[PDB]
Amino acid sequence: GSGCDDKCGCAVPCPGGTGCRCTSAR
Ligand SMILES: [Zn+2]
Ligand SMILES: [Zn+2]
Repeated sequence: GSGCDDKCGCAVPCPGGTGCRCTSAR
């Protein structure tokens, strides 16, 4: 959880949908 940082391949805040590499969608 705990939102995200760029270290995780996500902007701050996380994009949400828009290319977010944190969920089963590949
Ligand atoms: Zn992330
Ligand atoms: Zn993310």
